[PDB]
Amino acid sequence: DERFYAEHLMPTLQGLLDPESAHRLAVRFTSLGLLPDSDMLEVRVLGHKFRNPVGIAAGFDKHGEAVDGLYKMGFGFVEIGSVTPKPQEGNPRPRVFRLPEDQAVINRYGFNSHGLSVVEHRLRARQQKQAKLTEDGLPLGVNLGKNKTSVDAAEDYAEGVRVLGPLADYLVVNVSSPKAELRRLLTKVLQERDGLRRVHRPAVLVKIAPDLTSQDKEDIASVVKELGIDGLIVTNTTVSRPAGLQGALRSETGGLSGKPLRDLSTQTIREMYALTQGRVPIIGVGGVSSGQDALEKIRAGASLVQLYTALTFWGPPVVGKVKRELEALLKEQGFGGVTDAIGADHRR
Ligand SMILES: Cc1cc2nc3c(=O)[nH]c(=O)nc-3n(C[C@H](O)[C@H](O)[C@H](O)COP(=O)(O)O)c2cc1C
Ligand SMILES: Cc1c(C(=O)Nc2c(F)c(F)c(-c3ccccc3)c(F)c2F)c(O)nn1C
Ligand SMILES: O=C(O)c1cc(=O)[nH]c(=O)[nH]1
Ligand SMILES: [Cl-]
Ligand SMILES: [Cl-]
Ligand SMILES: [Cl-]
Repeated sequence: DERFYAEHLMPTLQGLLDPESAHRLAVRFTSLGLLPDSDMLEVRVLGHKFRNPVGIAAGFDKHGEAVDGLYKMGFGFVEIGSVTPKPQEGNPRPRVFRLPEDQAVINRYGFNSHGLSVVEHRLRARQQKQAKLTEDGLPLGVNLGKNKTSVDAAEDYAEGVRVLGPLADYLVVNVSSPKAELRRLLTKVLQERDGLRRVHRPAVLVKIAPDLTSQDKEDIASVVKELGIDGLIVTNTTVSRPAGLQGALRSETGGLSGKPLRDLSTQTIREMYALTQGRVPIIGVGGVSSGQDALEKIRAGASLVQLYTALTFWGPPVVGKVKRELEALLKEQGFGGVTDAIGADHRR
């Protein structure tokens, strides 16, 4: 199955369809269930149980259309979004580009979004089914964005907390799509979160870019610890273009994802974990396509990982591949389970 998808099915789909069409078709098949975990992999973090540490990253299911199909694919948690307060169309097409020679993607969707109300009703339609999933170790995250024309960014995020916070196990404030300002924004987000009833009160995480200065990262770490933010997601796509990219489309505007981002992300995880003294959970994301990629991020300080771009090259079988390879490496390196490996590089 893994070799069939990787060598025949996916490159044939890649040859027939532009990338955005292929993505919409993938969302449709996934939402319909048309698709091909040991105790070692279980993680307790963010007030929840995660049956395995491999999640689908924000951007694949922007509108909350495919959540149950994504669990069926084998992900330990699903993050939907980003969702903006009002519906908006995003940038003109084409707005996403494959770099097959680099195992990379560049995108400038621009927060195309069905908007909070539509996503609210979509998640309400399965709210009790989610409550059982979460209880069974399959939590749901909701990533919040802001409309293009908004004047008050904090009020857009506050709206998302009030509308989708009650349906989420965790919320993501994505201030990273391609110090006192951040403190102001996050104080307002956390106040809105704390005003939700306890059974409907999610964890709040901040998702950051890999393109931050050292000053930026220091200031983020300080605010996150000061305010009691529950976690970090590290990282979004990069607006850098590392030397060595071969794809003809490498100079398209947008955020770069996939293998060229991987170690830039891992190093950002490493720094943020050290700057927060290992006390702030990190979801690590960027260029994960194997168990080794996942364990490097875990050893660098991630309690959980996500992927997206690998799914677009290798198809659904990549999820089970990453999990199988991660379990094998954990045993080889003598860890009793994922939990013991979190942050392990910092104890050498
Ligand atoms: C097509 C595409 C769309 C994305 N949209 C978003 C988004 O709406 N919100 C967000 O926080 N990140 C989004 N991302 C970033 C991913 O969540 C992730 O941080 C990044 O792609 C690195 O992971 P990867 O290398 O495994 O793809 C998007 C990524 C891609 C490739
Ligand atoms: C976002 C994206 C995809 C994408 O998502 N492709 C894709 C996928 F991510 C899938 F997961 C499947 C799939 C295959 C079988 C069953 C269910 C889903 C698929 F066909 C796909 F094209 C792609 O090829 N390019 N870009 C930018
Ligand atoms: O354009 C988008 O919607 C988008 C792209 C991306 O790479 N990251 C993000 O947060 N939003
Ligand atoms: Cl459009
Ligand atoms: Cl393309
Ligand atoms: Cl509710």
